[PDB]
Amino acid sequence: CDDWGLDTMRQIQVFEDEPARIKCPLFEHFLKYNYSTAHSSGLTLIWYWTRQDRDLEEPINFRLPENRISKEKDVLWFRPTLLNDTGNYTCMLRNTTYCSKVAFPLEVVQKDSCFNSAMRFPVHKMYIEHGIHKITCPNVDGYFPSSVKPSVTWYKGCTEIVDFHNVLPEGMNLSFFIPLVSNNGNYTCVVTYPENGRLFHLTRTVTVKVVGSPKDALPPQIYSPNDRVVYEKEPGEELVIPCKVYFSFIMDSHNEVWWTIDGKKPDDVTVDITINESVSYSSTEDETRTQILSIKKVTPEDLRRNYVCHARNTKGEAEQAA
Amino acid sequence: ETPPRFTRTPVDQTGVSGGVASFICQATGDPRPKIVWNKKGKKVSNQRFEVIEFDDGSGSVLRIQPLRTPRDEAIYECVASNNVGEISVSTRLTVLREDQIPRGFPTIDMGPQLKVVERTRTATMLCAASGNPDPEITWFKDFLPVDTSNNNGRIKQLRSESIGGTPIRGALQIEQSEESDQGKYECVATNSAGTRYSAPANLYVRELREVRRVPPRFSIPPTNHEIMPGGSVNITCVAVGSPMPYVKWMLGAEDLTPEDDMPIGRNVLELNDVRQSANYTCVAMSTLGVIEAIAQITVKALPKPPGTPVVTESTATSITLTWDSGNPEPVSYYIIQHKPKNSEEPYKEIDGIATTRYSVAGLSPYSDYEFRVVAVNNIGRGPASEPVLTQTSEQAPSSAPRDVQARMLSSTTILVQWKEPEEPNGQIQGYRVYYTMDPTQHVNNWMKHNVADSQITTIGNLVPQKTYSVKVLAFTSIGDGPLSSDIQVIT
Ligand SMILES: *[C@@H]1O[C@H](CO)[C@@H](O)[C@H](O)[C@H]1NC(C)=O
Ligand SMILES: *[C@@H]1O[C@H](CO)[C@@H](O)[C@H](O)[C@H]1NC(C)=O
Ligand SMILES: *[C@@H]1O[C@H](CO)[C@@H](O)[C@H](O)[C@H]1NC(C)=O
Ligand SMILES: *[C@@H]1O[C@H](CO)[C@@H](O)[C@H](O)[C@H]1NC(C)=O
Ligand SMILES: *[C@@H]1O[C@H](CO)[C@@H](O)[C@H](O)[C@H]1NC(C)=O
Ligand SMILES: *[C@@H]1O[C@H](CO)[C@@H](O)[C@H](O)[C@H]1NC(C)=O
Ligand SMILES: *[C@@H]1O[C@H](CO)[C@@H](O)[C@H](O)[C@H]1NC(C)=O
Repeated sequence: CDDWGLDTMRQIQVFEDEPARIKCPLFEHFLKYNYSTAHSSGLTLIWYWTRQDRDLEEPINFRLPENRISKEKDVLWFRPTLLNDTGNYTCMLRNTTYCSKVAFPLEVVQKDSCFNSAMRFPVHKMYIEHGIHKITCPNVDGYFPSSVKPSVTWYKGCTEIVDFHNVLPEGMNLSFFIPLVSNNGNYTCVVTYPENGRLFHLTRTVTVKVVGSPKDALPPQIYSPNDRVVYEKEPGEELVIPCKVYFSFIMDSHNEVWWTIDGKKPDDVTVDITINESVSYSSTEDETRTQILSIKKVTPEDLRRNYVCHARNTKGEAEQAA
Repeated sequence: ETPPRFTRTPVDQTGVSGGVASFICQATGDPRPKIVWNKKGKKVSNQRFEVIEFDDGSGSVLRIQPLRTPRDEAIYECVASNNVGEISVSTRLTVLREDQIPRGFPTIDMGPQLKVVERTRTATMLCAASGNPDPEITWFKDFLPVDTSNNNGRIKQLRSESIGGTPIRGALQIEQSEESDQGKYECVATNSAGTRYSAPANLYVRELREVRRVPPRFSIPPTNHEIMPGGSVNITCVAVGSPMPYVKWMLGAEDLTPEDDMPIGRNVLELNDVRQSANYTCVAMSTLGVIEAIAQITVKALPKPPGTPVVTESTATSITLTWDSGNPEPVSYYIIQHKPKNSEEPYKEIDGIATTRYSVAGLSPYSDYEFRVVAVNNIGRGPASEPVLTQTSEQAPSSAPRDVQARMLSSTTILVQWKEPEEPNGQIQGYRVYYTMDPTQHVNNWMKHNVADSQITTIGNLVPQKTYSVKVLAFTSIGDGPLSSDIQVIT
């Protein structure tokens, strides 16, 4: 049988006592075949699992109470999950002459009533005062059909959202009007829906962080070369001038600051140098990067060469200490 | 003796600084050729260059690591030589910088990892690579290429296929792992832009945990049946093993057990309202292969009529029939129908005949008979065969001529007459008249007069005023019948 071993690349985490539904990796990830064109071709999908902290694999008995674990096509359903359900799962596809099979881990995770869990929230970034940005409750597709309508309580950190300055809950969507840095942090939705006379809960959290406007965005800003202070002194050249570069936020930015002393900074011989570095984020996450350098022995001639400071982050700008 | 000839030549490479490049060269010939690697006509001797020979004697790999540029950028040559001749082939290494990586150049998204496998278990080294064009993934072990070129053996090379915006997944699948499989594995991703190596990964081969995976096997296989139509039956199938298998029933192609609900180790198929006969398949599957087993379901009808019976033996009082069963399935027994040819009444029946041959005794000599054969199975009694006509053998007559009379015609002639014997047992071919003046003699010493089939004859040349004793018999082709008791006539 074609074995793809463990597929740790997709580490799967799901909250305790809540409906999970696990698709089978091989079908679209590795194999090129939907369940449909593979089921029609006489092949059979079979699931096996090894509970973590155990050696031997079991098959899963579907004929069990309230169909707690069920199987639908390439997916296997948990309604709900349990802490015990945690392990390495193996799904298999086989004709008499064929066998592909893959494994993957599944981690059932506990969930304190303030939604503090071992889980990994994604991060949404809203442009500041760029009007509405709506958050959508994620991973909710196909847990229930159109025939049913869920009820989603929203939360900020640990407190239910009822009346807010600019935050409006629209069920499966969260409306942020005029997003202010005041509202940052991990937001949780608890979408609740009934299924066959029992109520199921789904819990997801998105960390939303407000950043600076690309209307405020513009090339680096340097002032340590302002020249209001020229730095002539007895040599005695113990004197170094800073290099302050403030960058307005740019979603994809390449922040690079470099001191250019003679045009070839790369550790010139007369002096013994090492590049030194610093970083600071604002409230709306704009950067200031500052650079200053250190020397072992000092040669009197360097004062007569000028020190220009440049930096480019998606834009190129440059000024000198003079 | 034969000159060197390449069986594997190196191809031009584009690698990345800090990474690895390998060149492969292999030759055959007689004597086995040697290989040297040259650069610009000078034999390589370099701090970053290593040469790895193939164990089988067929080559060398030149491995360069870490790449430096332009230092290593050059044309290199593999030169194969023996005492009969020399041949070289050139190849190029290009080495870029990360600040010159084109968009699309292969990346290692995920690389093989330390893995420890128990001997005889499958070990899979895994790799995730991306690029444009979709890169090929190849594998190295201890600086020599993994030879998977034959997809028959112990080691298999798998590849996921390109749903565009994805990493392409590579697997090095080492079945039936053994100690020699231990070593340092690297996955290599290649496209038209160049080649990138993963970090190396060690494989260890460990002695077994005592727990054993048992292949699936039928604990209670599905046993065949026969039942009347509608007609229900429950056929039980049971498989066991470690791990425990699933059991689905099947009507050959179409699945009978709904897939999303497939029982574990024990599936019993209930067959409501059975109609047509069939083969039913019970498939069981664990992770250690698939097994199968059939249950034969049939409904038998009243047996087809036997083959037309054939007369193979006949006596005067018996007829032996032989026949073909005329049936595909076993027959329990037969019934023989029999009657006189010109009887217009129903056949008499001989029941419970357990073979395909039988001797019908109790018959009369020289008589026409009609026979049929009927087959019977557990279901019941089938239609009769097509009939066979025949005739019992003849015998000598078993009764004397009746009312034998004789009277004087003259002093020298008499008139003898009689009636046909009641038991001729065949065609009367004629009569023999015995007569004498001395009835104390043996009849064979009496005077005799042979006659054909008739009831009266004259006998002359008798001596007058004498008492003549007269006896008459009839004869068939078989022999003489009994003689009538003596009568006397006086001349
Ligand atoms: C998957 O989609 C449909 C079935 O839903 C089928 O027509 C199609 O051919 C499948 N895809 C491939 C690549 O076969
Ligand atoms: C663990 O599983 C057992 C049965 O295997 C079940 O009875 C029990 O409720 C589960 N425990 C928890 C804490 O979910
Ligand atoms: C999965 O199996 C690995 C062994 O390859 C083991 O180390 C790990 O703990 C298992 N994890 C789960 C969630 O079963
Ligand atoms: C099993 O599936 C493969 C791939 O679809 C096919 O090539 C092979 O012929 C199939 N065998 C049987 C017995 O259905
Ligand atoms: C949520 O964000 C808070 C900061 O408000 C911090 O505790 C952490 O980064 C997040 N919590 C979890 C459980 O991930
Ligand atoms: C077959 O199984 C059904 C299941 O309910 C049962 O009612 C029936 O009596 C069984 N028939 C035989 C012949 O065992
Ligand atoms: C069942 O299969 C056998 C082959 O082993 C065949 O000879 C027989 O005719 C089949 N019977 C039916 C009813 O298909």
